[PDB]
Amino acid sequence: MIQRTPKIQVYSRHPAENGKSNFLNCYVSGFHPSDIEVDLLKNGERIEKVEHSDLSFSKDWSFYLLYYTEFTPTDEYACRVNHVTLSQPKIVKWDR
Amino acid sequence: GSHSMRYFFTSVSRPGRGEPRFIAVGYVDDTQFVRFDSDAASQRMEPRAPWIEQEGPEYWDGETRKVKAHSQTHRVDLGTLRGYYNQSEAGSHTVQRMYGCDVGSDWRFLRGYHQYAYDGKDYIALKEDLRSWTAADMAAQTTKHKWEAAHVAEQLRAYLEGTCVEWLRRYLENGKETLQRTDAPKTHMTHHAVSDHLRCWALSFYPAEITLTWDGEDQTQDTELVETRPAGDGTFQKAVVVPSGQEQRYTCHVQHEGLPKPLT
Amino acid sequence: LLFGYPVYV
Amino acid sequence: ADPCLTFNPDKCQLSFQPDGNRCAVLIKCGWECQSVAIQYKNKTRNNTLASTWQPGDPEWYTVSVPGADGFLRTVNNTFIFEHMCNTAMFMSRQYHMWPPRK
Repeated sequence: MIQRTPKIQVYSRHPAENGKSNFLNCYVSGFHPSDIEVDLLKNGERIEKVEHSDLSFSKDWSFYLLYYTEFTPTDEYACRVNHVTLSQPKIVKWDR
Repeated sequence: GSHSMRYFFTSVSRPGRGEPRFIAVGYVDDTQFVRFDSDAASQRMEPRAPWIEQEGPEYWDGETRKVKAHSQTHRVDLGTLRGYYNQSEAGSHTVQRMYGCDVGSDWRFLRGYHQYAYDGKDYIALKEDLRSWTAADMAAQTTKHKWEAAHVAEQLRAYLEGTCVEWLRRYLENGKETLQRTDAPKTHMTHHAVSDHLRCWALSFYPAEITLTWDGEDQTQDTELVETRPAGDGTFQKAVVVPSGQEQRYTCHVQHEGLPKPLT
Repeated sequence: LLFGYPVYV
Repeated sequence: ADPCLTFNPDKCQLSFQPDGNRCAVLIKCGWECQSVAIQYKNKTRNNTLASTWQPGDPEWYTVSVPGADGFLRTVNNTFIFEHMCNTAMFMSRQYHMWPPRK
């Protein structure tokens, strides 16, 4: 019955190097409830072949999830994430 | 060795979508152990860590019955809790759980824990003692009375000590090779200015627990507290701006378990 | 490893 | 049928996996047999063993198995971890976190 604002985050498992393989990681945390729909984007729309982590809820019952995929850093990379705190989207980008 | 952790349970009442879904997850330190999901293709619990796969079907078949049991007690408990507050069955509510132990450097029993959660935050938690509970609602009292009658606290205390702990050490010795590592975080030092008139971070560490102190001054406004983050492999990762000629007296102090010395 | 008695609220 | 008099666990399957920038080794033999002891380095672990491989670490492992005479015989098997820890730990090479030093 209570809503808490989710903190969303696109970043890299390893420091990005031009042409070197890596993982895209969208880490979302602090939210409640756990109904969260996130999609990793690139330039337009492509990667619905997203892999996710399993649901957990930290220390103060605030959930945290990590959605990941494999890529090579170069092209834009962001995360569109919908939560129930508000019904207006959020697109957090991977800004080095 | 300042290393021990917990088990997590999540049950979500679906918007009239039949039966709740249930997530059983486990952990030793920041290293996760077991994976159960009720809408998973496997009605068994899966090992995602390799060093729990040294356990036989005696441990798997005997732990897949128990998690189903947890899913059932959850799926009934939510029916109760929503049944006795003020809800509609078209509604969707959430119940999250906790029980477990920690251990010190002598690997001996550090105090254990056990807490529950309704939609909100804290519902019922085992207090930092043995027989007791901490409740702050009204239904909380009736159910904690229900646990005062069943003599739950001590029968759970006999698990917090002697069952969670020896299994914890058993895990620490069967995965000794993967928990020898106090991965020290590697630092750089960068700058960026936008107006004519920085960054404190850690990159590769095994326990997530790190303090990153940012001269004799205290703060309240300038730093943005950020959460510690998974680097997706078992490692974790973790800013302040000042006038362009005066970012040159401060340093960032770091204390980590794998850091014998705090870094200037 | 898991807690073995069915706890109910 | 019979599980444990068979002289067949020579091929005890093994898998490699990246866990915290080290090559995690998992030697899985049969769980249909007790006393089939698996040994890798200086660690002995029943039917299934889990350790790590780094340059210098062993590339053989011992399997202790009782025979039809009731007597146990230990058999040395050579499987190269240098050929599966270099492949599993590939992204850790580009970023200089493996070998375990630095």
